[PDB]
Order: sequence, then C-alpha cells, then structure tokens
Amino acid sequence: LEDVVIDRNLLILGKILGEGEFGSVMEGNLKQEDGTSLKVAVKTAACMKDFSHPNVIRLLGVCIEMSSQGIPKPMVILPFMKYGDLHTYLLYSRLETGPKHIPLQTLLKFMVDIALGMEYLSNRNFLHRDLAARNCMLRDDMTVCVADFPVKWIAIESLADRVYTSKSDVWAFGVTMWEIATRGMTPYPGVQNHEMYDYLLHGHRLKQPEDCLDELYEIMYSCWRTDPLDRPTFSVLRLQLEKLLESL
Ligand SMILES: CCCCNc1ncc(C(=O)N(C)CCCC)c(N[C@H]2CC[C@H](O)CC2)n1
Ligand SMILES: [Cl-]
Ligand SMILES: [Cl-]
Ligand SMILES: [Cl-]
Ligand SMILES: [Cl-]
Ligand SMILES: [Mg+2]
Repeated sequence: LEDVVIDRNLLILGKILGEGEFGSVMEGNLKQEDGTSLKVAVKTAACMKDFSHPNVIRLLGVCIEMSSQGIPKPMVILPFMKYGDLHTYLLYSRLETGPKHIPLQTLLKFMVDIALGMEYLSNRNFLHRDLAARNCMLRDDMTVCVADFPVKWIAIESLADRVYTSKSDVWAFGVTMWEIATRGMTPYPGVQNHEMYDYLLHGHRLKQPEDCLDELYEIMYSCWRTDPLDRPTFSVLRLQLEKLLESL
C-alpha cells in the first residue's frame, strides 16, 4: 500500500465531527498536488482506493502519525460531506428551518444512488457488512454514496450463523429503503433487539409505511425473503427502483 500513503505534513487536523468504532472522526485540511487545500474527514485499505464510483465514498489516502512516545497512530483520509449522513438529513426534513419536505421522487433517487453504489461493490465481491441510512453520506450535489465498510439490519441467516454474503447486504438495503420511506423511523417499532431473531423467525417483517406505494413496498419486501437465494441482486433492485421512478 505504498501508493495510498500521504505525507503527514500535508494534513491539518481540527475539531471532532463524531465518534466511530475504534476512534474519533475529525475535520481537516488536505493540501493537494495542485497547491489547493481540500476539506476532509479523518478517521483516527489500499483496495478501497481502487474503488471508483460516484455512489461510493472515495479514499483520499492514509497518514501515519508517530506520537511523543513513538506509538504509531494511522489515519484514514475521507472527503468532507457538509450535508452529512442521510439518516440525519431525513429527520431534519421533518422540521422547519431544515431542508424542505422531501418528495417521493427525491426519496426514490436516494434509494437508486445506494443501489448503484452497492451494485458496484457487489460486482467486486466486496461485502459491506453494515449498510444503513446512518452510513450513507450526502454529497454537495445531493447524490448519496455508501460508506463505513445493529441487530435490526442483520439478515436472519446472519444472526443464526456467521454466514454473510451479498444477499445479506440486500437485506440491510431493504431496511435502508424503509428508513428512507419512513423518513428516519427506527426499524421494528415496539420490538426490542433481543426479540428480533424470534420475531423474524416467525415470519414477521417490516410493515408498510402509510403513504408508501404498493410497488415500492414489494421491492423492499423482496429483500427480506428467508432464503437468501430468493432475494434479488442489487442490479435487479436498482433497475426496479429506476423504472418505478420514471413511472411517476
Ligand atoms: C462515514 C464516512 C465519513 C465521511 N466523512 C464525513 N464528512 C462529514 C461529516 C459531518 O459529520 N458533517 C459535515 C456535519 C454535518 C452537518 C450537516 C462526517 N461525520 C461523521 C459521520 C460518521 C460518524 O461515524 C462520525 C461523524 N463524516
Ligand atoms: Cl494537525
Ligand atoms: Cl443539513
Ligand atoms: Cl421517527
Ligand atoms: Cl415495522
Ligand atoms: Mg458509522
């Protein structure tokens, strides 16, 4: 990975934007090769840089800092998304001052973007393992891209065993569609995490939102079929969403 590494001097770190897993995420400035500086986010691997898709977050590079004691502390440089995560954006839209009421057309486009992003990763046999609205970021052109690659998002087979495939990502995508259609509801209202396995095992699934089209609910429902092989691929789901969108 001698290609992805960036000189520490080219990076300036600022405030903390949020906590994530095993370390804090911070704002920063990255001086580029063209002399200009770019706003970035820094998580305090080489294959991710090979990823290239407008609906997938790009790796800008990584830096390694040596602390006063010589302890190494690696840092992952990612683009700065001022509009933030999609999950939070959906909730803000429900309030005044925040963005306007997001129409169905725009909501579907969010789903398409995510489907396009996953289609790209699925073709490279890369598993996401944590797809959710909170892990989808909004770019300055208001297009969505997947990032950050949780019991209520994990597929039924992935709970029973440690088996995980693209069909598991499809399951989580179905839930993400539901978050979007409901504008940020927590999955399975009235159901607690420790009850999820028995809840799904008994055949229960996420219920249809009030103003959600039958055609749309059919798409997301197909993601939750018990047998992973019965679930459609991302390339299928993407075209279904696209056709449904153009029909409006
Ligand atoms: C998950 C991929 C990280 C992408 N980088 C990034 N960019 C911007 C923000 C952010 O929080 N902003 C602009 C504030 C929103 C104002 C509307 C950001 N936040 C992180 C998201 C993921 C979380 O684990 C830590 C905070 N990340
Ligand atoms: Cl710094
Ligand atoms: Cl916002
Ligand atoms: Cl809610
Ligand atoms: Cl539900
Ligand atoms: Mg996260």
